[PDB]
Amino acid sequence: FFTIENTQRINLLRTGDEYATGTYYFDTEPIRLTHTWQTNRHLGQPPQI
Amino acid sequence: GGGVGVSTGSYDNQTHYKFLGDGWVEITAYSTRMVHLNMPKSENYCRVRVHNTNDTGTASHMAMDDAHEQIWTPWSLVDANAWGVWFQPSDWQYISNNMIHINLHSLDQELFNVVIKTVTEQNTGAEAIKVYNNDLTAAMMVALDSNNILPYTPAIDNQETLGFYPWKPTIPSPYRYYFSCDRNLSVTYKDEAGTITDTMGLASGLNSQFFTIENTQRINLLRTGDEYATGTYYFDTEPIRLTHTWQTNRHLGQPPQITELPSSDTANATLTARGYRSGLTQIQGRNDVTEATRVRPAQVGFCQPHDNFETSRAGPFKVPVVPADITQGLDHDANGSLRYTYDKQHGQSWASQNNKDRYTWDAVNYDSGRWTNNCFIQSVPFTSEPNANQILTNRDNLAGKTDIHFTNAFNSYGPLTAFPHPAPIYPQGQIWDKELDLEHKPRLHTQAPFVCKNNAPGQLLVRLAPNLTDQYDPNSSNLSRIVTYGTFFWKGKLTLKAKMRPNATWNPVFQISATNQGTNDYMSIERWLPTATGNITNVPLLSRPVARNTY
Repeated sequence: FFTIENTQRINLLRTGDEYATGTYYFDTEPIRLTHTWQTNRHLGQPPQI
Repeated sequence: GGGVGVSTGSYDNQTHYKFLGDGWVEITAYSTRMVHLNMPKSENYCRVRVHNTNDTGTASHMAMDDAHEQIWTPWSLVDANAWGVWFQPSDWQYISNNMIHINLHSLDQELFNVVIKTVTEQNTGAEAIKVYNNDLTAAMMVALDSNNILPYTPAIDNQETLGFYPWKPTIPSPYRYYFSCDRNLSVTYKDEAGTITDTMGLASGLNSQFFTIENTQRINLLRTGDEYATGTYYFDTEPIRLTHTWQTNRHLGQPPQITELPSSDTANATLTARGYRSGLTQIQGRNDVTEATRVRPAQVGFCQPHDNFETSRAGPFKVPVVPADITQGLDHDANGSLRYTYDKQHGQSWASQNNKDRYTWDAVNYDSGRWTNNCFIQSVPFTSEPNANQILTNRDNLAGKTDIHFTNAFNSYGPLTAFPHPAPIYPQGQIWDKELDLEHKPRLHTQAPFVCKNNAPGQLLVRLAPNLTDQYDPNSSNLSRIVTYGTFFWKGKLTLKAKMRPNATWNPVFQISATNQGTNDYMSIERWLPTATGNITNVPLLSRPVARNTY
């Protein structure tokens, strides 16, 4: 059982106040934007006609 | 310098060894061939399809479907990748016997002494005679793909790689690659009433890729005095182990303690009664420890779906199966033993009348095999002496089918599974391969020991620049041109890293050794020697002779 008040620091913002999160930097692997059409049966060298 | 009448290269096929320190060896393999290149049979690209109405039209023949779609090119590729190209049989023996692991380092390639000639016919009276003479001004196009833009197309798949014999000339493999036709095909058994769809789809706007050598790459023009040299390509790969593992899942860990040493050499030792034995097992509700049910660190090898055919848009295909030992059950398919078909250039024998020569490679690494008929699953809660209903035996029928058993569809692969990486094959084996561009990648490719992490070595493409007659109509459907062929030398250098094996064993290790003729064993030396007429045969050598301790 977790409680927000016990867990963390709370900022109190009135009308003149503003809050700014720091810069968070991701560590992640890029993802590929191009699809693959090539089946298991399209792999390798085709037979010779 | 260079020019006509001055040769641009040298011929070195010999293999060298050098010892860098303790146990380390740098193996530098030179190989050289004379290559015979013919003018391409069509000057332009073609998109062709093979579709079997005869084979797949009849029911149940699905396994033999050849239907696909390919882009035929005028270009031809010089493919240096097989083990049989680089080494002679003795060098393979020396490496297989003495070294624990080996790894690829660099690859170099060169083309030199280009010679283009032309053919004329005369006088056609009586019998024609063909006159051959040089074109000194003719050229040959040469393009290397460094960036692997074009579809990667190993020639060894069809056994089209450069020949394995230094003194015989060899030919390039004509370059071609797949294209996506989206086949549809339906499943039937041997004699069945119904219809079979057996259709192929129209070209796809999403999936269609058409590549051209000229648009893609830079082409060098080589005349007789010119020579071409590939830079040094450096492999990034993981070494492979040259020593086989015998050690099964049931040989792992500490053996039980015997009560006492046997009295005589015939007598068997005895163990503490299984009721009183101390150990660790995952079976519940029974107080026993027995050598079969005790806990082992990991699973060695795994049961596999075998002779299963999965079908995506392309068509039905058999999924690969990792090579593993064939158990005494002799069953090859469940353990995925490779079977090669190859021609006289790469193998076979010049005396053989057959079109091809075929060999089944039964895997070494005796640890990972699976006897299929003796595998069984037992009901829970566990019981000794299960009645028929408490045990799953291979002999029983699955889904009411006679020859289909659970071991066909059963898959054991899991987190606890460990298996050795399969082994190279001296003739007909593929040295390296390119890794698929998918994000989630297989742990190993099945045929090739080495897989280039980032960028594979480039493909080397050659063709003869066309010789045109006096009359050339760019709009004509047919193109007349001067009959032309050429020859050139290919030279390459493959450096390796390897390490000598330590031997801690008392007894003699197994080794690859020639044997006298007249006994029928596989190693009879006659097979590595020429015949009277020069017929020579080159057969697969066993690899990994030396045993290893897994755990």
